[PDB]
Parts: sequence; structure tokens; C-alpha cells
Amino acid sequence: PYYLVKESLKAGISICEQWVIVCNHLTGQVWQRYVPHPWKNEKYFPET
Amino acid sequence: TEFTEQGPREAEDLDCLAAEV
Repeated sequence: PYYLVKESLKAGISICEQWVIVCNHLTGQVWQRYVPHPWKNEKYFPET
Repeated sequence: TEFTEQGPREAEDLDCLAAEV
């Protein structure tokens, strides 16, 4: 039953990629605008 | 053109199979 697998599999990929993308983008501005965190224009996530 | 015939039903099966894949 690959039909249902394809649907759920694509979701799994979207979960994996979407989190990494938003982490790498948003971190750059969050630590500059909302919290004066020592790190600026840098990421944290190992991206496993 | 649109004469009836026995067999055209196949179009329904072709569409149902395309949907499920």
C-alpha cells in the first residue's frame, strides 16, 4: 500500500526540512530583536 | 457520434485506478 505511504512519507520529509529551515532563518533575527542573546547571526541546530 | 456500446465501462475502471495510485 504505497499510496498511503507516499502521503505520510512526504509529511515526514516536510517535518524534517521545515524545522531546519525556520531554525536557520529565524534564529538570525530572534537573537537580535527579541532577546539580547550573546549569539547573533549564527545557528545552533545540528541539523540531524 | 455518441453511440452506445458494451465495454465503455472500462473508462470508469481506468479512472478509479489512476486515482488510487
